[PDB]
Amino acid sequence: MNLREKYGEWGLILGATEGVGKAFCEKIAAGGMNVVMVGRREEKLNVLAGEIRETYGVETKVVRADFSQPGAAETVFAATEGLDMGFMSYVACLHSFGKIQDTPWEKHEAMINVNVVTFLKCFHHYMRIFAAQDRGAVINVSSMTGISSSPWNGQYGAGKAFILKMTEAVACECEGTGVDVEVITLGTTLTPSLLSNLPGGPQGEAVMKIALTPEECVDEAFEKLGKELSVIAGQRNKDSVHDWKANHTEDEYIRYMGSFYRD
Amino acid sequence: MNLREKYGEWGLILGATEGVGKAFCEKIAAGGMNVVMVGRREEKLNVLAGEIRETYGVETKVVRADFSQPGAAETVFAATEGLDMGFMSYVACLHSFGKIQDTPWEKHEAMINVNVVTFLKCFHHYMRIFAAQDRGAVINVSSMTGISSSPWNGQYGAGKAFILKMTEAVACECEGTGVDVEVITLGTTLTPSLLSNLPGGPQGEAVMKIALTPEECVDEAFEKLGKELSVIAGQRNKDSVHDWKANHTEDEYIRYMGSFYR
Ligand SMILES: NC(=O)c1ccc[n+]([C@@H]2O[C@H](COP(=O)([O-])OP(=O)(O)OC[C@H]3O[C@@H](n4cnc5c(N)ncnc54)[C@H](OP(=O)(O)O)[C@@H]3O)[C@@H](O)[C@H]2O)c1
Ligand SMILES: NC(=O)c1ccc[n+]([C@@H]2O[C@H](COP(=O)([O-])OP(=O)(O)OC[C@H]3O[C@@H](n4cnc5c(N)ncnc54)[C@H](OP(=O)(O)O)[C@@H]3O)[C@@H](O)[C@H]2O)c1
Repeated sequence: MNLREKYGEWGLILGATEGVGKAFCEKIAAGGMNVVMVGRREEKLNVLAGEIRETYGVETKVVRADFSQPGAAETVFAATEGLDMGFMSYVACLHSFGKIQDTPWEKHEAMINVNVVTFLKCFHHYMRIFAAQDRGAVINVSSMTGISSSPWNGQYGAGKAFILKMTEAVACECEGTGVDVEVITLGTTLTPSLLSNLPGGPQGEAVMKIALTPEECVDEAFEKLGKELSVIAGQRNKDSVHDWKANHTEDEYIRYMGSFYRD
Repeated sequence: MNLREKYGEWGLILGATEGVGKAFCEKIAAGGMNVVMVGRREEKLNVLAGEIRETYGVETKVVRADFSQPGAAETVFAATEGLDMGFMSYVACLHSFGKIQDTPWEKHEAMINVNVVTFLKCFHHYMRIFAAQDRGAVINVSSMTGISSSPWNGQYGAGKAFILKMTEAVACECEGTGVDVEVITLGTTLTPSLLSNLPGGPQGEAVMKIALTPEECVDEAFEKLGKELSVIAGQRNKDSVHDWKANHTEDEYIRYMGSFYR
């Protein structure tokens, strides 16, 4: 759970405001890092930043940026220049319900920006930094849809797959070096986004009981940092992926993922 | 009065490791029953068994068996010798996408074993036990495809319909006895991968009003045990099946199921 001496003074949470991003901010601060917190809700980030400073006694820097827009990465670069950087996590995602043809191009472009372009610009920039000082850590967040595909939300699984395989490559590249990289692939996790799908009564409560908390996802990711390259958070999600991979065709998995919308 | 007290010491979950089987294990344990958990993934069953014992304070027993293989049922029979049995649930299902001619006989034989032969061997054996002691319960699991049929995966519906109509018959036989039998027919069930493809919504909410968690399926089954013989889990699934049954022909339903493939 220690980060500051091993990796660096400051860690950067790209999509920090709530949910998994907030859990990352608390976790790195508990590990001795000062926190650069990036997100769209500047006021909410300021409130979080104050809680982090109070609870953990580290410094904070709030950066307002929207990863769906061109130049979001470059704004973050400017805001961190001069800091001793030790950690990055790409947490934000964007998805949008619809068949490929039913989603407008401007929405497709936004998803390319959040899940691919902003992602990679950040990953490249901070890897240049970490690799050059031979110390640093990256934990990027992927999704089980990056493994399964996401019918009726296609670009979501696509962009999370890009994150997954780019981070797996880099993780293997960093073994034996002072930089430690990992991708952690989430399933259902108790963030506001998730909670938005849940009807009030037992129809929602049943899901609460099988979802993971953001804290446990983050704790597992740090436990395995530097030892495992590609981790699926929670035993149940790991086992599920293995079962699909070992015992089913690719098409069986894909058709199963379409269950809500077809038969 | 709890399940243990009403039916017996041990329940047997045939296909226990995840999904609806896992939910049956947890549910009977919540009712005070000890759990015999049967499935292929032995180390995963051990983990689950540990969690159940810790959470609910009942005893557990893990049995490794593969219901696609001849001799699987006999392995389970041997494993429960001497236990006071009060419950059984057949949950395991095997299906394999393909037109009939494109699926090899060896896979067809495996499906017969899981959905029909191992199913009936176990149902017969434990009904002979339950009926002799005049005490026990059985909840078997079927699928919507047992109602609709499943073009391009014919044995799924076929096997699920065998389970459905067998269990319905026996459920009628067992009214007026100390054995309580029910079949529950399931639609879309929220398993770990499927859950992670929620749209956010409220398209997400809309999906969740129809799709059930395993826990919800099992809660409804126990709520209706000894009261209803054949249940369709979930209110919206009930509405859908009624609409199909009342306002469409059989061929319209089949052709809807086949309209995804070509
Ligand atoms: N929750 C789940 O069940 C689930 C399931 C599978 C995978 N995941 C993965 O977990 C991660 C978190 O996703 P989540 O949906 O649960 O949200 P989350 O943890 O709340 O995301 C953290 C924060 O990132 C920020 N963010 C989102 N879009 C952004 C943008 N364009 N620019 C800057 N910041 C942005 C949001 O705050 P602002 O609104 O203030 O910007 C959000 O609170 C994703 O990588 C996702 O693929 C989650
Ligand atoms: N829940 C998941 O993570 C998961 C993963 C892959 C696929 N699926 C899909 O979801 C459905 C299966 O759901 P499910 O696994 O969640 O639970 P389920 O249908 O409630 O089945 C309960 C359990 O029965 C066991 N079983 C299946 N075949 C068996 C056999 N031949 N002998 C003995 N036990 C057997 C399986 O565990 P063992 O494998 O340990 O035998 C399975 O977990 C299928 O349509 C499958 O395509 C789900």
